[PDB]
Amino acid sequence: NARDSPYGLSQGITKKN
Amino acid sequence: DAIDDKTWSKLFPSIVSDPDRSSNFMIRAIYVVFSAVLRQRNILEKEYFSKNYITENLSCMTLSFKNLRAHQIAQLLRAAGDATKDGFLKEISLVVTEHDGDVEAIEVFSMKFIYFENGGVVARLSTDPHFAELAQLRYEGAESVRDQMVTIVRSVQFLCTKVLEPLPAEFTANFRLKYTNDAPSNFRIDGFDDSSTFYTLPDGIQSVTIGHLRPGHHAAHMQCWSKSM
Repeated sequence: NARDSPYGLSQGITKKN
Repeated sequence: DAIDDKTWSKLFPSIVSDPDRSSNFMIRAIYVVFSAVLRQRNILEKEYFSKNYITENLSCMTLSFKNLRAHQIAQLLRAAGDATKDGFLKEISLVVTEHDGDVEAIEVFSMKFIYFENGGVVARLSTDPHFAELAQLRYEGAESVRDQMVTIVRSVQFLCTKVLEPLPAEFTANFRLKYTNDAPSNFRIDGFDDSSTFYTLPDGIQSVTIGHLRPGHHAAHMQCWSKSM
């Protein structure tokens, strides 16, 4: 499958306070 | 040309001249450096990390493989680092944002790469600022590489502990990478989903150069953009 952009994002690490 | 150090051989290859070990060093570099940042900026708790040494006089905190969540993150970097083998990884960056997951960042730790055609002298393309400077940088042997690593890590620790203001109590940090132009369109790194946006920087943000890496056939340049400066 073709790729639209040259970018790749991972799962986030969040903190809430 | 190799490194004469047992402490060093615990984390990195003693040899960094040939294309495969040059790529291997970068893989270990990504892992070590970004682990240090995650700890030093307190994005993960100390439990995720284990104490390691680069040299006898220098300690760093590396993501522990015994913590399952830290092991998952370690594989993100391992997978990212693997794209350096065939020259498909342009930039990998730790991006800190207020909300998950905006385009505009608060804090960015960036590692940009440059590859070399053959023999490790000529820049490759693979692309199209510091690109110019980094391309002119020449391999000076493994001892120069060890110093570069030591420098980067001392600087990361110093930057995070004595220069930067602590991160806000609420944020979201994720790894965002950019594929080179050489990369196939079918090429995706395991753990990194497609996206139309990379990351952007506020106009007033301050940047500082953390360090460089120049093994046999690769080149890395690491910076830091943060409002915390």
